[PDB]
Amino acid sequence: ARRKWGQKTWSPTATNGGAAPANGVSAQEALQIAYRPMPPSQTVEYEE
Amino acid sequence: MFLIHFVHYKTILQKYTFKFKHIFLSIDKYNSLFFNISGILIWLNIIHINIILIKYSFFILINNFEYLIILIST
Repeated sequence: ARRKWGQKTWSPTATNGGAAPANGVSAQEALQIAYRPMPPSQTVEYEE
Repeated sequence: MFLIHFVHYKTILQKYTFKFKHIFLSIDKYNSLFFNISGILIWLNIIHINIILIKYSFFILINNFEYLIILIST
């Protein structure tokens, strides 16, 4: 899509703590924040 | 003209001077917040860094003072 200056398209809420839940984030929710969709041609991943 | 070949009796020794890094001291005394971190996600528009240590439950702190900084479980 392409955006216009001054015109925004409203989107519904997920109703889970807002965009960032201040009360906390579980392990399975933070697993998706962990393996966030970075472009893999320019991404290095590492675990120990 | 030159009649004699003479050398000087006083023998000089060249003082060998050299600068080496022999002492290793450093004044480590800062005033800053230091955190226990189970995850840190640094998002600036050029480089994104995601460092995750696993847990059952996390928290979230978010700093937008300089660049987006997301801290999991403080």
